[PDB]
Amino acid sequence: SYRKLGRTSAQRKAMLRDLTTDLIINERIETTETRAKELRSVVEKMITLGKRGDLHARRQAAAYIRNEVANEENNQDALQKLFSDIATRYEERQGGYTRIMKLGPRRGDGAPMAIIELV
Amino acid sequence: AVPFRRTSKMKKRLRRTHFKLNVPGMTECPSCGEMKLSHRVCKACGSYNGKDIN
Amino acid sequence: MKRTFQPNNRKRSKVHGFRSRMSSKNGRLVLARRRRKGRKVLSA
Amino acid sequence: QAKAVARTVRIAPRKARLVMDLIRGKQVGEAVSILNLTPRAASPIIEKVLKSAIANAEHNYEMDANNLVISQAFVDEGPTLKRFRPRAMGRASQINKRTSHITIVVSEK
RNA sequence: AUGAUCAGGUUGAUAGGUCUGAGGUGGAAGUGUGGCGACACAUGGAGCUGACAGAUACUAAUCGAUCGAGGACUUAACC
RNA sequence: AACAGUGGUAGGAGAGCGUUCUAAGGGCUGUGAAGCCAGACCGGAAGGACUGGUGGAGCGCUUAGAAGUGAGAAUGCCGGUAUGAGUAGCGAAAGAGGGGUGAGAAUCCCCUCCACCGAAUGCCUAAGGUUUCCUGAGGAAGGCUCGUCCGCUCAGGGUUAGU
RNA sequence: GACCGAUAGUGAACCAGUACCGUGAGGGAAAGGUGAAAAGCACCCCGGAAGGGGAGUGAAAGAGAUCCUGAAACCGUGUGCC
RNA sequence: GUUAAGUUAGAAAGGGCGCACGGUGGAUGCCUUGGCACUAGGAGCCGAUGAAGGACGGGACGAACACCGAUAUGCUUCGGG
Repeated sequence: SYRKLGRTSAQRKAMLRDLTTDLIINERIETTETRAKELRSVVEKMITLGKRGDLHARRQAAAYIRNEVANEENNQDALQKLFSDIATRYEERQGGYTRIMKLGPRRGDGAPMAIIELV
Repeated sequence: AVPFRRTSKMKKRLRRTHFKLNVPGMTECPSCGEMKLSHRVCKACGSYNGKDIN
Repeated sequence: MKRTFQPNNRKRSKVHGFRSRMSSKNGRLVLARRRRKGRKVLSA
Repeated sequence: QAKAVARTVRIAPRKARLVMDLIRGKQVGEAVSILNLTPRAASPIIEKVLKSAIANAEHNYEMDANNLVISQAFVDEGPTLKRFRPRAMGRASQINKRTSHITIVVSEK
């Protein structure tokens, strides 16, 4: 199955969308474990989507990820930065574009942190 | 929904005999020097599985 | 859920003020016994 | 044979004793490791005063870092802070905020 | 519920990807045609797909550590 | 010496024990009194010695007197501490991510998205409160967690009317 | 003073008719003791501090800011026997 | 070392009982700045020449007690020292 993440579907979907946009933004995420585990699959299907790289693909990925700024001097938005750079970088490895590194838990609540980076 | 009698000392300790908390599992870091959890990256050396992580 | 105490300085000093207590004879006895008691705040 | 005490650090003594008993009678150099790698409330406090305890060797009678072990150590109650948490029906229940004394006595072997 | 059980942990298919499917929703976008028009057609059972089943070492199950045997009297029987 | 007797509530009688003062006589005490703590001592009882440790200045004894004179219970009263129990609760709500401070960061600050209210959860202004306002420091207590933070603490500063 | 010695004795030995409660009349607490002298901890180490460990003062530091003595409830730590 | 069936120490996750050392808490002992009840004496009123009792304010910083009153932590003028 798939986790609930302690919130209903609306802000859950908003949460995952926001995290995966952050992933494409800075190629490295610090967050808790279970957010990382359910993060991996979704960002890597968007990576498959960008590898597909056609116009139906552009509109599909537009319908999920959100428009931040990703490279401000080139004004590169997250969609185009994905669809140009990262698909060309990882076009060859037919899956598994994500890594999980686990860490010690936080001081505040003992929530198990994880390191997410795209590699 | 009320304790009918006070709980005596040995009953109290006998209940608490399982409430002790276990040790974590340590393993010696890939980078030398110190102690680390299993499957967690190193806090001090900042490394995991031999590889370095910033 | 209007509680039992609404503050009003004017009504408070009108009904428990020093002039109000001195105006009556019985209030004068109240002042005298409070002063004999030695209260810091002696009248309202 | 060195001793350091906590002397009323604001923490429940039971919550202290739970992480505190697991370092009883083992080598200090790894005891500090297991204790700062277990996540508890008490772990930084006992970490701090334990490092002070071993640190009683610098301007102190001389022992050395290795071959050194906890001899005996325990957690002792301090004076309790009375606090009154308000409660329904205007009942005004009472809560105790406890304080604790933590002792570490460490000797070489 | 957590414990627990079971499948697995690099000589490996345990889980997630990728590809192929089942099945379900059902005719995607973008084009072009007809039409003033809302629209209907072809591209094309197209497009999409959570849990489902097969392959695939792509990513994660790494280095570690801890526990855990050495065995008394008699009757039978033979070193 | 002999004989007999010796359960016991309400009750009645007789013997006593102990405490604080007060007189009389005696003496004990920094070479350690009172009190406290621990002992396998003595008497029929209430109780009373002895020896250690603590303690660091007052106190027994003899005889008599006078009592605020003896606690286990009164849903007694006051103070302290247990039990529940590491339990219930943590007081309507969408954040997340990157930077920065810091000894420590889910909770502080900066930024980008997202979300909520919008005849209001916006903007004025009564009653009322009385510095809670601002600036700079700090984090023992208050903050139902944390807190480098503030409506908390500390040191300054701030309210100008002929309409 | 054959009166009390800090749950006593005035409510009040202590900034008490205070704090606090009540709209008001009114009600009404708790809270004494370092040392002879502050001689009240220079200096060092841990630490952000607090707090400790040392060094020093004293007759005493277990005497270090509810600081004479420190009973009991309660709570811990080693253990002889089970 | 095989039988076979018999007999028994042994343990401790923890605990119970004794001992020792702690902390908490402030009983007890000791002490008194206070209070109670009296004895002997004095005194038994103050106030428009503004009382009792307060508010405000006064000091080399500022709070509170206490003292005082824009002459404000006091002054003049007799005595003691």
